Parts: sequence; structure tokens; C-alpha cells
Amino acid sequence: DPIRRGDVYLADLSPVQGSEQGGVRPVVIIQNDTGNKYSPTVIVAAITGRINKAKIPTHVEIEKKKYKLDKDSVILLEQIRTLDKKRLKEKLTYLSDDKMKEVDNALMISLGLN
Amino acid sequence: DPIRRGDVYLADLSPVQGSEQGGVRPVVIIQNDTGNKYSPTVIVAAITGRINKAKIPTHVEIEKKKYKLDKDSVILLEQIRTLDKKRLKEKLTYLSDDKMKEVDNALMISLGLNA
Amino acid sequence: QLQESGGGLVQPGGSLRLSCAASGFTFSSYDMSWVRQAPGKGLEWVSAINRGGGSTYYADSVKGRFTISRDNAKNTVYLQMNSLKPEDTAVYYCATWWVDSYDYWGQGTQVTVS
Amino acid sequence: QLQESGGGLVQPGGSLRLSCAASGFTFSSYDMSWVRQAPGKGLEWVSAINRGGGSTYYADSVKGRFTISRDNAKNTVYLQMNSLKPEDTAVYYCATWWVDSYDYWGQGTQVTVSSHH
Ligand SMILES: [Cl-]
Repeated sequence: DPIRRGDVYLADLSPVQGSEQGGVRPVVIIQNDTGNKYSPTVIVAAITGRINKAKIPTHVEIEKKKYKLDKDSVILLEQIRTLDKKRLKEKLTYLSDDKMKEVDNALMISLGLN
Repeated sequence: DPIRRGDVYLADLSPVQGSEQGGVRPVVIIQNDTGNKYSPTVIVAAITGRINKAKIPTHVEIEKKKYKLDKDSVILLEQIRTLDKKRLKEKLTYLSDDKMKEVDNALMISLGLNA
Repeated sequence: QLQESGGGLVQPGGSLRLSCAASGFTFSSYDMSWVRQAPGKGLEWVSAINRGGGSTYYADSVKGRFTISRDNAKNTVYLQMNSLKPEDTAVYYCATWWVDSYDYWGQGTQVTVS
Repeated sequence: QLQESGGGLVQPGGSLRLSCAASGFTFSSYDMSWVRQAPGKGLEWVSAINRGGGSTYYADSVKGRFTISRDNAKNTVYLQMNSLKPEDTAVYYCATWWVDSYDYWGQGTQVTVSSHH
């Protein structure tokens, strides 16, 4: 498996165009749990490890230890795409409640929802 | 010229896998206007013409006449993706403030957000 | 797959800690509930707790008397029952809550207050 | 490209309706602002309105006295000014607001509030 909001999975984003974040990288499930149950697709936010700290209100930092990733990475809430579940590979971890509150406010800003 | 939240642009979403929406179809800019000005990418929600009515809180109907479409269509707030602006073809129209309020609510549901 | 323990007989005003141990599935992907059934009565939902532990819920009949908790490292759910009263006598099942329905059910455990 | 009209001389307590007509660009893509300038005393931002019309903003000095509006079919902005007082005397410019800065500027229209002679 059951896919829960705030889980981090390995996903294949290829291919992409221009400045879109591509490749096979970690992504966090941001779609609601009901969508995550019945829908053939999920909505994710890309996670990138090519940066460590980021002073942007749509970026959220995640520790490598607590969240069990390759290195300290950053969730990019401006890089979002709906992926068919077939693109999700292995499950890495899931985000804590506090971190997911941060992801929520970051989404509110990213989409100008207030 | 400028890209504004709530604009409807023609956009190339291909390629896709499985049940993801695809091809070159109208999409709605849902990214905040700061991104729409300075960012190389925008965030959009796909519009489909395969149904003109939709029983789902992530769906928003749009009439063909007002918005200059080929036929009555639906905005899918469960199909959203970040696109480089180079994918944006022609600008079709923009949504009314009321319609954008509906889009916003649908997005709040899609992403499980609360006011 | 779900084994309950900790039930027993106690006097009124006593306390107990029911526990439910999961195996054979990924515990970090389901929400958990406690529901009870008294002899000759239907199932009464008692409490629940989300996947990460931050959010907890309780039936009006047990509210404020019982406290639900989870340990995701031990893959276990707990229910701390205090200020027990005779009406709490029942068999207590853990169950997994996934968006709307229940899926796996544990082996009941008896709680008696007299 | 932006032509103001509607300015004039009025007694205190009067009202006026300023209008700004756009051409040469897609009016359905900009937010609009009114800013005024009194002689010598610096530029004072007055009001604004979003691209679709639903959202309007006003400076504390004009708030409740003025009402901003838009017709996107006529590609025009309006400012209704009521309860005018001498301190409102100034030149009034329409401008386009896009996220943070201005882009196109009108030529201005003069507004004078005095009892005269
Ligand atoms: Cl395709």
C-alpha cells in the first residue's frame, strides 16, 4: 504494498525535456491516500541529491541518516509530475509527520494556494 | 506574452507511460505567478476532451464556447506535471477567477491539502 | 500475521496494555485500529492511529480513558486502557485500516473488568 | 498604447471616473495599477487589480473612497474616485503590474480638487 502519502520511492522520470528534473531518482508521494489506493497513477515531487541545502521556499531539505538516502538531499516542490505506478521501483522510506507538514506548506506556496 | 496562473496553453505532454495523459493537449498553468515569470518550468494540469462531464472532485468542467475550445472538456487535477516552458505551444485562453477558485479547490483535494 | 497479547482480568479502575504484533507484511504502510466485540454484541470501533503515529482517534465510549500508540521499529501497536469499567469487558481485536476498509484481522484477546 | 481619460477639476466632496484604454498588447495578461503624483511631493501608489478582476488593492490614503475595476472586453481599466479633497490633487497614471515591477505606462491625466478663485 500500500502506497501512503509521504512515502519515498525510487522512480524512473525519464525521459524529460529542457530543465525538467529527469532520470531515475527518489520521489515523495504527495497525492492523497485515496488516489494512492485506487488510481493507476500517483502524484510525486522529485528529490535531488545534487544539492545539500537550499534557500528556496519550494525546497525542503532531508537528512541522509534519518531518511536513509544516498546523501543529504532536497525535495523539489516545483518539480512535480503524475507518474503511472509502473514507474515506481523500490521503496526507500517515508517522511515523518513534521517533515510532511513542511512539505504541505511548501506545496501551498509552490501553487500559490496561501 | 507573460504566463499567468490560470492561463490555458497548448502543450506537448508526450511521451507518457500507462495511464498518464499524453499527446499535445490544452493545459492550465497552476504554478504561482513568480515561477511563471522567472522560472524555466511551469506546473500545469491537463485538459481532456474525451469526457465533457466528470463525477470526481479532481475534475473541473469547462465549456467550449466561453473558453474557445473545440468541445466541452474537463480539467484533470489528478494529472499534473512540471513542464519546461519550451513545451508550451500556443496560448488558448484563461480561466475566470471563479473557475480558478474551483481549480484551486480540486487541487486542494488532489494533494490532500487543508485551508 | 497479527497476534494480540496482554488481555486479562482486572478489577474496575485498573489498567491494562493490549498489544498487537504484525508480521508477513510491511507494517509501515497501514493505519491501525482497535475494535472490540462483547458477547452477543456487534463490533464496536474503539481507536485508531495513522501510519506515522502523529494522529490518533478514539470512540466516544473510551475517549479520554484509553490511549493508542505505535512502535514502528517493533512493528507493534499498543492500547493503554485506564479507568476501566465493567462495560469495557469484551474481546479486543487489532485491525488494519487502509483508506476505508479493514484488511487483516488479529486473533482476539479477552478483557474482563469485575 | 495606454491612454488615460476622465480627469478634471472638481470641488471638495465630488467624484470622478478615470479610465485607461490599452492597445498593442494582450490586456488579459497584466495586473493593473493606478499611481498618482502631486507636485514635488513624490509618487504615491494608489490602487491595483488582478488580471481577471476578482482581486483589488488600494493604498491606505484612498481606501474606501476609490473603487478600481476592469473590462477585459474593452481592454479598459477604471478608477472611481469619491469624497475628493484638495490633498487628492495630482496627476494620475495607469500602469501595468506584473509580479513586482511595472512595464507599460500611460501618459497621465490631471485631477485638481479646489474651491477655485
Ligand atoms: Cl504518448
